[PDB]
Amino acid sequence: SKTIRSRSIWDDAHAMLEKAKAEGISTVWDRAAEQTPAELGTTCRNCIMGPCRIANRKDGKMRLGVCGADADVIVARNFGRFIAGGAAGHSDHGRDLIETLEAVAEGKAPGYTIRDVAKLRRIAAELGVADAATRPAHDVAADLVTICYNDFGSRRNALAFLARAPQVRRDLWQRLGMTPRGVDREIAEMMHRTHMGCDNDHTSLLVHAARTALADGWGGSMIGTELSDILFGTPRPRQSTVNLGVLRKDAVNILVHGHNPVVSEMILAATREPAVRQAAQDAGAADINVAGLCCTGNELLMRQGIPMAGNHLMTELAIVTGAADAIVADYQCIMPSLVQIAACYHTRFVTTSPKGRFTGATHVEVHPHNAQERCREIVMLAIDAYTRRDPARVDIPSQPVSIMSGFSNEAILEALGGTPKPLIDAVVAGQIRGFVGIVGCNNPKIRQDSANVTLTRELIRRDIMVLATGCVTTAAGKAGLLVPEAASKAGEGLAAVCRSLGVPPVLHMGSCVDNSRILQLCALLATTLGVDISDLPVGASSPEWYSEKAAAIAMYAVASGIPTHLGLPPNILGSENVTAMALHGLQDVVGAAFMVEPDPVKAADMLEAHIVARRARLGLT
Amino acid sequence: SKTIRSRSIWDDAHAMLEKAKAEGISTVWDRAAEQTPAELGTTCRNCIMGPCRIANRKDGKMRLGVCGADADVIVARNFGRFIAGGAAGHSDHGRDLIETLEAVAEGKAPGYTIRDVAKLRRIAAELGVADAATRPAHDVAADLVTICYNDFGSRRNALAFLARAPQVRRDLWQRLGMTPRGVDREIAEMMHRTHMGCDNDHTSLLVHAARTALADGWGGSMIGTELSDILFGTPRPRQSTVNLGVLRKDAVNILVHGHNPVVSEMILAATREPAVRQAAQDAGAADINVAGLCCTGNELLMRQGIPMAGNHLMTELAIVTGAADAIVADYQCIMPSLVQIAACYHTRFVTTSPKGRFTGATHVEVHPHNAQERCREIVMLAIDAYTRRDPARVDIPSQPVSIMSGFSNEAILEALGGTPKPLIDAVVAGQIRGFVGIVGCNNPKIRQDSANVTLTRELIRRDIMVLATGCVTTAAGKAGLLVPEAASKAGEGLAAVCRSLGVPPVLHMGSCVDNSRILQLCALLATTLGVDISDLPVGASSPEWYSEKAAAIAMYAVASGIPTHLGLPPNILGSENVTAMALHGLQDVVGAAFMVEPDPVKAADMLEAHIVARRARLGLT
Ligand code: SF4
Ligand code: SF4
Repeated sequence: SKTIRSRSIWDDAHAMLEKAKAEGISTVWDRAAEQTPAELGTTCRNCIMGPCRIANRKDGKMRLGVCGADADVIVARNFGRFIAGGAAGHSDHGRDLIETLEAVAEGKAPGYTIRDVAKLRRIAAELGVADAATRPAHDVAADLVTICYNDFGSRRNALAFLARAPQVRRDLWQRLGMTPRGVDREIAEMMHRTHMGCDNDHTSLLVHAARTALADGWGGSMIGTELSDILFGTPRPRQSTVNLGVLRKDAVNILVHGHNPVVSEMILAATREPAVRQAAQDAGAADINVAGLCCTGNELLMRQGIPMAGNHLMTELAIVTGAADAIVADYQCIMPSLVQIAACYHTRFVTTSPKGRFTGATHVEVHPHNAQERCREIVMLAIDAYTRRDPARVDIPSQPVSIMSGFSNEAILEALGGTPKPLIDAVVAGQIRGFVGIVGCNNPKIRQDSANVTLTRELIRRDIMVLATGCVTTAAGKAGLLVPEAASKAGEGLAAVCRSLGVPPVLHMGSCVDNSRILQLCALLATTLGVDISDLPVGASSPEWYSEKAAAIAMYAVASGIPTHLGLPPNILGSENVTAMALHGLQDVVGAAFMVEPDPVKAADMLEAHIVARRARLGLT
Repeated sequence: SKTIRSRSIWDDAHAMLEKAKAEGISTVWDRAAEQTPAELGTTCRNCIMGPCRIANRKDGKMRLGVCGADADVIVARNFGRFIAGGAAGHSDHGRDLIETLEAVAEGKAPGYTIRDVAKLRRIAAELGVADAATRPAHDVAADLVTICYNDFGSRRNALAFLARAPQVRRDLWQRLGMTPRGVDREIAEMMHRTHMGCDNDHTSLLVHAARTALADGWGGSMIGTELSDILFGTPRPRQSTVNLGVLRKDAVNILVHGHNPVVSEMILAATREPAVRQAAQDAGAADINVAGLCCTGNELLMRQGIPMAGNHLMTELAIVTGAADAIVADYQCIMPSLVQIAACYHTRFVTTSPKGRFTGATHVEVHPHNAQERCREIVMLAIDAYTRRDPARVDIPSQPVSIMSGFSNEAILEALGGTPKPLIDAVVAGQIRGFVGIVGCNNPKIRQDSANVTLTRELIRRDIMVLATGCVTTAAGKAGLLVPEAASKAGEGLAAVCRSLGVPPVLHMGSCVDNSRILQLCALLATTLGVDISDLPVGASSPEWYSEKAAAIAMYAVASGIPTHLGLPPNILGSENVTAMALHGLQDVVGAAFMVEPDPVKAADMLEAHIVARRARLGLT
């Protein structure tokens, strides 16, 4: 009920921003307003002959760096390191899941099992494990771990999951020098290329940026997605709820934050132990309430139906409620300001990873061999914090909103009858004109979820099915769009298909790493049709992205032949040639390009224009 | 004979800077003067919630980033990415040498052999190859390649060459979480840690920075050094010459630039073919003159006695001579301004690597399977450029200066009688008070080689033997310090030892990657003495460093227990805690620390003060 309303579209955010304003708590929006004044990407710090800056000064000076690099090279090198940082996040995510499966195969991970033995055999046989369908599971698991570790090596010509792509798409990557060879190798070669006096050509630098992101989507992310299903079960459609109202004043509230489900799944298992449940009652709690934040919340939402408290810009406001008893975090997108805001209350801020360290946090390092023991200790710290909660400062806003989740590729095919042919024929008729994966973050520079939900409504109204992943899940869920009754907000053709299957017009497909499910579905549809991915009526969008990670997702979507839209532009506008390559040049190279547009309705026209063109290229109506 | 004399201390540089000034050619010093105005390291660009800047403004604003990161985290994350970029350069260097040995073992590299079969067996047996001393060589080579590739993997607990370090040093790394596990893995985890909301603790970020650089020195660099000896021969002491006078007006001048000897060794072999030599005579050339630049020149200097034309800030002035007929470059430290300056003349600028691309250059991509064929084509392009040379613009300055090179650890031990005991007893007596490895680059912010040669004279005068690598070789060589007669410029004790062995007081130990030879020697002396590397009277210095690569070398020297001096400071002064950790905090952790001092005489006192303290700790005189 102030200028706070210009920061978010949701009521629970307005209620907590007013509560933070009264209690004198600075939020991300406050710090974003101070850092309002390097956005052109024409500043280089790669060596101490600089730092250099490229300008169009009237004197003609500062046109080149000290080494002689121009604006094209400097912008390309900064952009490549931007993509590499995003690929490195998904790289360690998949690597931690590889190490967890190996620990299960060796019997050294108490509490972890192989939840989906059927998927273990199918994935292993697909990647080349001999007799994967009939050998003992732990032996099959060990061979799959070897293949995955070799993709984090330096001897392969191409990643294992790259075989899912159509043949014409693989033959295109090979001719371009774009085929990803190793998940860690392409990250290291990107840092090598952007060193002084190495790669000084903006075209080859951008080609390697696509190759690095392809090592993310078809490598690190896809390995992380498929091993999570093997270790924790393949997600199936199920109902749950979102927004801050999922917190309970009468229960211990444990907020899991981060990305890796290896930690959050064992936290949930610890809260269900009888001795731990009894201890929560001794503290006077009716139950232990686990709620999810960001991607690790998407993980528990897809496989366990655990309610989600919020997304990126909601994590601070979740502690302002005064009901957060513990924040369990591993790594990625955990703003360090959470530690200071948790100090204002009783909230116990716990970190679990050697990579996710925070100055002033309670560190309980979790590993596969002691996860079951350490997570029990973590839940006890939450129960203890419940005893010290300040009752006069608890104000859980709003009421929870119903959602439906768990739409993996296996679940989508099961609703279709085990075959993509019903989905194809619906696209042939003209009921579903195309698919668009809406993915990405929030960003304080844009009213929270305003562009995410707007584009989602515009697309489903034009008979375009939306595949939601990442923090957009919270945006779509709180808009009432993740239920089968949301078909009334879709066009006539899409609504008829949704009511036939009992599914919503927006399918939740998981966390950010689960964007590999979209690649898997796009590769499966292009394979059955016999065409390239650049021929399918597909699209991708990140209207409110912020991280290096979303840029890497957008990059490997473009490199795979999916026209990708970005709300805010990357720090590349200081070079017209790099800008012309990203926006127009890539269209000839890989069959897709980036789209920068802050207007979500206009972006719906551009996404639909690409889709109708690809429908024409298929000779469809 | 102007203010040009304030840019370099050498006559050949003054002659070419005057020649470039007359011909209207802008040099690095010209571009350095324009970029005189991010040096504090308190600017962050890791996401598009920023870019943010940390300041001490009177209003108290801009103290944190949009995510809430303070000055400690931002400076630490920028410094970690700085170290990672340097480690990535040595990583790809070692990886290309692994791929070359594998191609030799498979018989798919025409022109390449195993030059040092004896060293192949010793290295392989050291790293764990079974029956490495008696099995066929190509089978032994294949097993060694497997071990090296696994160090570029993600399954090891520690790199293979880490066994050379003393046990107490390895046990120190393991307790600190500093043990390097994989060359590419530590680079990827550094980019993951520096993502938003991952590692937000300046201590753990710096600990991983040391671990990343240790993966360089004991991993990428050491693999690259030892495989180069296996493929091209172990260097032995030999005489050669330096400075621009090594170019011949009566011969075809081929300037090899970059780092990888896989390319420059085959260029040299092509210039010695009879049909190619005959073609140079047909063009009117008396011979084909190959000269080295930067580290690839150090490679050919150590193993072939090929004269060196110059170092970093000499590469542009080498083309101004008008006698450069071809520049053959692979990657690293090849300033893109060379392409424009070569265009001013007849010089043919050739690139050979997929990673080292330059807009406007003649690209002849070289690989092990076609190196012998492509390099012959490259030399023919140089002979052709000799026919188009402008005679009125050729002015080769100065006269060549004699040097002695090829002092590997194997050559040092051979001069000592096959045992380090003569070297130890000389340090016990007080003749050689300590060893200091002078390494690093040039930097336009400092008068060229003024601090490099000054410190070299100060150290040898105080009876401290200097081990020279990298671009400091050109500085020491042109100062007449790389000959046995230079003992007259050393103290009484050091001069007596040098005249006994017939060696100079400054030992040339190779290129930048050959800094692993210094680690190998420091580990060997600490092992025979039974103490830690932090107990040996050793030191390291980079008075005129510029690259991410020298910072990684300085970092893994500190992490190995060697007090390291830097002329210019890294971009870390915006955080006192990070500065206090690098300068003082690391002394308690790893037994050494960084030393920032622009005064070379003062740095000689600080290096000697550390050495005399370690001599006292050993109870020596
Ligand atoms: S790499 Fe070149 S442009 Fe970048 S800081 Fe160094 S000299 Fe300047
Ligand atoms: S990571 Fe934090 S400090 Fe860096 S640009 Fe993003 S919001 Fe600013």
